[PDB]
Amino acid sequence: MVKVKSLCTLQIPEGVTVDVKGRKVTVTGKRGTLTKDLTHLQLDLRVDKKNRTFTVIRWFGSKIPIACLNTTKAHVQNMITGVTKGYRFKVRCAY
RNA sequence: UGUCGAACGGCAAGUGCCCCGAAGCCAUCGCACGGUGGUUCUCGGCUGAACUCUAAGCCAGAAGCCAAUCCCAAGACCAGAUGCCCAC
Repeated sequence: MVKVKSLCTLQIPEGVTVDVKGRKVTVTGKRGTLTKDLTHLQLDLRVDKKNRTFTVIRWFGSKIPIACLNTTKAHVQNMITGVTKGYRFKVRCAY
């Protein structure tokens, strides 16, 4: 029924700094800044050191509690990347 | 037509009949007026986990509902505001 699988980790290099305050994430860089919200079941966001590691542990787990962990992993890396690299969007037409 | 002696003037015909008739009332027979904000689902879609719309994070919008304009109004008992004032 219920089990545990693993833990999720992200490294935070120079040029990017992440907080943990009110369990929310602040990521800044040298090309832009962005902050948002990533709450979910058993998903308590705690950043260990200021520039060491973004860790998000859950203690319970099932198909739904575990199909929601690594989406914050999909939504924390692009915080750290967009503040340094950024992704451009292009649009075309025809006539 | 009848009728007051006859005109004048009326009157009777439960308003004689007729033409016109203000006022009032009234006609899709006349006339005026009745084009507003959110919210969500269909849905186009975003990120991507475990590649796509959604499992969490999400814009967006027709109706829809919801208030609002509108009609009623505290037996919703208004410690709403306010005017005025007694005897004992």
